[PDB]
Amino acid sequence: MKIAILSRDGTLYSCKRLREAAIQRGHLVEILDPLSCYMNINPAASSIHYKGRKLPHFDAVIPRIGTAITFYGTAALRQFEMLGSYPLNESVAIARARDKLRSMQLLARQGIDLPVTGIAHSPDDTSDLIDMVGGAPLVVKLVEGTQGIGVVLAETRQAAESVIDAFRGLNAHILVQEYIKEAQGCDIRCLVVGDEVVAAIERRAKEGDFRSNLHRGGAASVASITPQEREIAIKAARTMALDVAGVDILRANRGPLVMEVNASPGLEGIEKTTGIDIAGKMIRWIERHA
Amino acid sequence: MKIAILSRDGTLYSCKRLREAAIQRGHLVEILDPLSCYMNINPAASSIHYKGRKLPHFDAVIPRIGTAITFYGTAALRQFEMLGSYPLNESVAIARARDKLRSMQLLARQGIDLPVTGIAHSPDDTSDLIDMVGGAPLVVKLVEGTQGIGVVLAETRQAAESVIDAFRGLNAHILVQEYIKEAQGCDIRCLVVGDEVVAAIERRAKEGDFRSNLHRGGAASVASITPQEREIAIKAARTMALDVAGVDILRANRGPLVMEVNASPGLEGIEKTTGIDIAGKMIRWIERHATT
Amino acid sequence: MKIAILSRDGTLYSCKRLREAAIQRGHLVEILDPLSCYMNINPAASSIHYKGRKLPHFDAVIPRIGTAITFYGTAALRQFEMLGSYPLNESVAIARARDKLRSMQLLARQGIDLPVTGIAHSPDDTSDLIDMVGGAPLVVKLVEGTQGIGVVLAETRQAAESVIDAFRGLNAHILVQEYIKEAQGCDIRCLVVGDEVVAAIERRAKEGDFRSNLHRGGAASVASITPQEREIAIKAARTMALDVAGVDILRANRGPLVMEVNASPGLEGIEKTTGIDIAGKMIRWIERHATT
Amino acid sequence: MKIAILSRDGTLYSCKRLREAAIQRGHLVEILDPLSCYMNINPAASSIHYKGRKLPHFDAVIPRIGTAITFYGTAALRQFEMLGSYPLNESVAIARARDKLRSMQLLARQGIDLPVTGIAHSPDDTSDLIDMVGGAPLVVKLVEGTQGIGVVLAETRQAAESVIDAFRGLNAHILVQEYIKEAQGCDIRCLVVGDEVVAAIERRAKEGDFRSNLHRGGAASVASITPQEREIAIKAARTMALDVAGVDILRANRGPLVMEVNASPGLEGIEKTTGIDIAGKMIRWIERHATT
Ligand SMILES: Nc1ncnc2c1ncn2[C@@H]1O[C@H](COP(=O)(O)OP(=O)(O)NP(=O)(O)O)[C@@H](O)[C@H]1O
Ligand SMILES: Nc1ncnc2c1ncn2[C@@H]1O[C@H](COP(=O)(O)OP(=O)(O)NP(=O)(O)O)[C@@H](O)[C@H]1O
Ligand SMILES: Nc1ncnc2c1ncn2[C@@H]1O[C@H](COP(=O)(O)OP(=O)(O)NP(=O)(O)O)[C@@H](O)[C@H]1O
Ligand SMILES: Nc1ncnc2c1ncn2[C@@H]1O[C@H](COP(=O)(O)OP(=O)(O)NP(=O)(O)O)[C@@H](O)[C@H]1O
Ligand SMILES: [Mg+2]
Ligand SMILES: [Mg+2]
Ligand SMILES: [Mg+2]
Ligand SMILES: [Mg+2]
Repeated sequence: MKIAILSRDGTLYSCKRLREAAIQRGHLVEILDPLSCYMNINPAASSIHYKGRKLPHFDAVIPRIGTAITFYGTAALRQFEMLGSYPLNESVAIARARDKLRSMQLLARQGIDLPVTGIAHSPDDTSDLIDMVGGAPLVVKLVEGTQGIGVVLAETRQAAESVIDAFRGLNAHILVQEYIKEAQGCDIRCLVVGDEVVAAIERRAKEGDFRSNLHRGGAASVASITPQEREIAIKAARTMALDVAGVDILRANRGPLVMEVNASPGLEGIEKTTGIDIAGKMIRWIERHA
Repeated sequence: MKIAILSRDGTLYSCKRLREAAIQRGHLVEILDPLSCYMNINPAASSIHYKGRKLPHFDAVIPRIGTAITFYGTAALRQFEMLGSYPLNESVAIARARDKLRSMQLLARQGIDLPVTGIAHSPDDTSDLIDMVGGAPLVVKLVEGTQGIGVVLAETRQAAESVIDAFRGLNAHILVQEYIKEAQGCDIRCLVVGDEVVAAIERRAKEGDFRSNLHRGGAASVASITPQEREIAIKAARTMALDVAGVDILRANRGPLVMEVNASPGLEGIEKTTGIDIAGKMIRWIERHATT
Repeated sequence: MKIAILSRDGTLYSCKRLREAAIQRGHLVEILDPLSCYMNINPAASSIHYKGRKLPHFDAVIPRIGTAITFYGTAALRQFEMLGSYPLNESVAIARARDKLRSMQLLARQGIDLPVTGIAHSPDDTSDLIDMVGGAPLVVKLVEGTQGIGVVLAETRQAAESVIDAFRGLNAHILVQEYIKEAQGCDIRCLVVGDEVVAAIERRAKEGDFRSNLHRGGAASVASITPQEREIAIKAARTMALDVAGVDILRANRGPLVMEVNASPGLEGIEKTTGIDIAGKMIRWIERHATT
Repeated sequence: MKIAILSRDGTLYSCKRLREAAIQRGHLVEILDPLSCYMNINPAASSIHYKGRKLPHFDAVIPRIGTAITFYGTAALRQFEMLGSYPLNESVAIARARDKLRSMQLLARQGIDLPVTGIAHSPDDTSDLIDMVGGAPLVVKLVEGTQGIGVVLAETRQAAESVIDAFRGLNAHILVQEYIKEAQGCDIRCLVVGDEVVAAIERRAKEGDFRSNLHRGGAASVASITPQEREIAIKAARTMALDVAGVDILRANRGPLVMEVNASPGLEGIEKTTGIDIAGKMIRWIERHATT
């Protein structure tokens, strides 16, 4: 089979592993920077050009589309889909998953448990919003945030007022979210391929922090996930219409809460922590559905 | 009926006209800034709060969501939808429609005639790209995400090459498009409501300009649209799953080409030029498809 | 005399009132959007063009530059200065005044009394920084370059810690400031023209806020200001090398403290609350210092 | 003496070389991240804290403040200055140098030869602007651009029209500049320390390109600088009151033209291309001008 990996990070571990795994299974592989594809849209069916050349047909495309290029990357992916390529994650679902508020609304509407989460942009009554979510302790987050930057624990009502008031000046969407204190700074990161969780690790915040992000000094280790946790990760991915998804879970008293769904999970940390061949399993899903 | 109009621009002509027409037909109307809505999304479909107060149920919501606020705006609209409010244009269709690339791809894929159009972001062979749409004169449209940056005519291959080179590295993608010179700065805006074109104007670009948008100096006149153009406007609107849309058509030598489908068309120019009660048609659509 | 008013807002009260007042006194006024000015900077001091024409010489220019467009704004003002125009606030002083950190560093170095104020960006010991100013309650001011993001009250040490933590990584710096509650949510906004306070007001935040800001629930009476307070306000304006300046003072047990110096103070609130012709005082100062 | 290097980039080549060179010459050195510095500004000239501790007095500070942090870095620098440290480049001069329009206006007004350079932001007559600068061929570039991104050669009038129209949608300051064809894509980068040029390199653009930037394929070699070019680089640095500066020069038919002045020139390319110990020369300047 002929497989395109659609990513700007072709030098990086996850793309190199997907290429190696596909070649090892006898497939032909090309790594394509989405930003280098250009194409006639009207007329439709028109072939994709790349560095002055006309790309061949690809049986499958593996999109690995950075947050910064979602709109154009999915446009390139959409073109491959119209030419008949099988996509490991559809353009429609990648664009939806990039929309964090929409994704959370969908998850909540389909029965998936999440922390009590309020959304706001320019709220004019800070106390009302704090009470609407249920009072301190609260985690305030910027929706378009990464690496734990703009994610803060407001333990008291006054901290929550001050943080929400300060974030107002930024003209940005925010989450105000119930603090899962009993998780003790740990989250469970599952990687879902198809109908199964293929791998899971635990990420643990440093002492003095509650954010498990690696960039914020988090530590990864092998996890023991429950049947319920497996089930919620698989159901979250299916609800998002993703064939491949990272799902981050917080362990609350009342059960697992889905915190995040990522359409382009990194392979390095979870593969190296667990020893599982995740890239191989992505390739096998492709073999079974293209 | 209780109708919310979702817009930051509650003072502007179109929001006032929608309010006026629904009030005249007996409906209770609130004009709500999406950015002032705050709400629990979990648990599902919790009430929407607004300036210290919890909002009542609305039977319908009219989204007039600004270009710079799609993500939050559509989330607010989606919350109304999960609360049971009927939307004049759904959140999903609105979000898709803001994506010009995705929309042109969908219209082309569904067989609607458009000008020859290539897309690019960081092309590494500009000559190949220009050749893709057949050379200058060309229109280049530059976009950051879904926000339009600008639309320029490039009269020579050199001009087009310079524009594309200029934007390399600026995180903007590029629509390169055949120039419909025979339009001589005129396009045809059809305003679709439900299954009808309810008004149609011809917009004529200023002197020394190809861009006929009234907000740049366009002169508007009433247009007489062929049944071909009328069926194309309605099919363009239905393909995008939009209940209200403005469909811009260029009259090329070979036939009518769709240029743009807009989920939130301005009402002022078209209402004044045609004297049609367009806001009223929108309220009627609501009356016919919303419950209670 | 021929007078240019440099502002994006030739629509709003202050600019119309400045043009009105200047015409009243026999001057020819033109309101010019700085962003519409274009010019050669080399050749040194070339003539400024504007919407297709070469502008005439202006004997004076009144800069009313918006926060958001300082770099081009001051550049255009600088060019007028080089062409010989008299500036009502020159570009060097305007540029320095937009930089709060630098400006307070100047005012304190020049011996004016301010609230205890600390600055930080990504401090690694937030309690050290809070103890630097004397603990909570604190005011925290978030700034991006020269553009204020917001001002908040931290009633506790925990709240202050959390605001600082919240902004780590956001590319904003932080002023931490002793909170003047004995000022009971009210500040004094004096308007300095040259050597005199032309008007002074007590501005009172709504019961429910500490920001005595006028865009946020303005209540304001005519003020009765100390001899020391007149001295201070004029001295603040002059240390900043500003000819026209709003000076906001906070009333403290310790004496009066300068809280802000604004090169481009609004006229509407202050003029109607005092009836004073402040624009007229500005035009007069031009008459007194613009040669011909 | 005790020397602080004020830089985010403590592990990068230039700061390591400065630290090495200062240590070799017997000084005590500390690399300090400006963003980790925090301090009272009122009261004036109190100690600078850093990761919980009070910093000792430094006899000299070497600022290496990135563009994105100009305003906070220079505030930190100013505080060291107020505490008596000698700065290798004063904060006020670094702050002005970050303002490219202001710096070009200053160099031009002081009689330093630059290319003819028009500035614009929202020009409303593209043709008038093009003619004001002198006509095609022109280089159009974003004022805030870096590495040559957003720098484009418009060889013809129509290319210039299209590029300028396209850039207008960015809401950004632009330069429209005489194109120095006879330079053949080479620029001379001089590094001035005090009253001399201590090193110079020629950067030559890749084939088919005119931009000599490293990231656009530029090739560095050792340069043969004329007495005239030496004098202009030193005078350009002196005019902007910088003690250390990179000065980029184009060789035009009429003479050398200053294209750029950088207060924080990188050391790696120029040192490795020439074999000159530049860091040591910066330390030597400090020894000659800083009291211990
Ligand atoms: N409600 C919460 N309760 C407890 N811990 C939380 C909560 N929200 C976030 N965290 C922790 O903070 C980390 C960062 O939050 P997260 O929402 O993942 O933002 P992000 O990583 O910066 N952006 P994204 O890539 O979209 O996840 C999580 O991985 C958790 O360890
Ligand atoms: N291919 C084309 N050929 C001829 N005229 C065109 C073409 N594309 C656009 N125009 C003209 O340019 C005008 C502006 O086009 P348009 O694509 O609608 O951009 P815009 O309204 O200025 N901003 P946006 O609608 O967000 O892209 C149109 O109304 C036409 O009059
Ligand atoms: N230390 C303080 N103690 C008491 N009140 C303060 C203090 N600092 C600021 N305020 C209040 O906050 C208001 C606004 O803060 P300010 O420092 O003026 O920030 P800003 O950039 O000017 N935003 P704004 O003034 O509202 O346009 C002032 O007018 C005061 O009423
Ligand atoms: N007017 C001009 N004539 C000829 N070549 C030019 C001209 N302007 C720029 N160049 C070339 O293009 C390169 C990039 O232009 P430049 O103005 O230096 O922008 P930049 O380096 O990407 N941003 P900056 O860090 O501020 O210098 C220069 O180094 C020259 O090689
Ligand atoms: Mg996360
Ligand atoms: Mg349009
Ligand atoms: Mg103020
Ligand atoms: Mg350069």
